[PDB]
Amino acid sequence: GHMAEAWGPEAVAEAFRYATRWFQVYVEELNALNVYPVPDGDTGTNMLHTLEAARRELDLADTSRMDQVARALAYGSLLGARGNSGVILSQILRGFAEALKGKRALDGSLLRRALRMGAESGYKAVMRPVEGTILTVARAAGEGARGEALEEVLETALEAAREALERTPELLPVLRQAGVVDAGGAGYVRLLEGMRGYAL
Ligand SMILES: Nc1ncnc2c1ncn2[C@@H]1O[C@H](COP(=O)(O)OP(=O)(O)O)[C@@H](O)[C@H]1O
Ligand SMILES: [Mg+2]
Ligand SMILES: [Mg+2]
Repeated sequence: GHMAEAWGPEAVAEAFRYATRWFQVYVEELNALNVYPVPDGDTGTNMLHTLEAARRELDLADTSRMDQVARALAYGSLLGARGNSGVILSQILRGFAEALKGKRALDGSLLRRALRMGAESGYKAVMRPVEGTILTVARAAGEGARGEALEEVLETALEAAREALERTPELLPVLRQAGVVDAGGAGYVRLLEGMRGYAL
């Protein structure tokens, strides 16, 4: 039977495929926001290449098993990771995959755990983390994910992420001086937005 408020392994794979297709519209905007640590206009391109490599790996895997979906997500994202945002994103996805290992379906409760473990894995991966960044936005999303149904969890996680994103120039002066929010954190918002679109 269908679980209504839970994704099977095939649906989890489709969610990330959907989110990848969603992401491409926002690439040019993310590039133009990129001021930290250097303004070289590539955050959107870097994050998209990371996502696209995860999708290529999922297409080669047996997405009927949750442990194979998790393996493809971590392994693909690492190889395709580009730049600081891509490396961090790949390690966020590795923590997300870790929460999926040993589980048969992704429900609201596991999605909270996955978002929280993703943020911690991304934080541990950076040698010297800085706040006002993708790390701050990813952590807020996991902390603010509430509810039992997927849709409520994604909605509350997204709202907490958008709220943290607006506060990034308050924490990082280079963002305030340039009048932008963090490009990496904005990319993570767009990724959560795509996931909500799949679940809606
Ligand atoms: N030390 C750090 N701590 C937290 N986040 C970081 C750090 N360094 C970079 N980032 C994230 O990476 C984003 C920049 O991504 P990107 O442009 O791909 O990096 P690069 O400088 O390699 O081009 C920033 O907006 C920030 O969110
Ligand atoms: Mg850059
Ligand atoms: Mg660069």
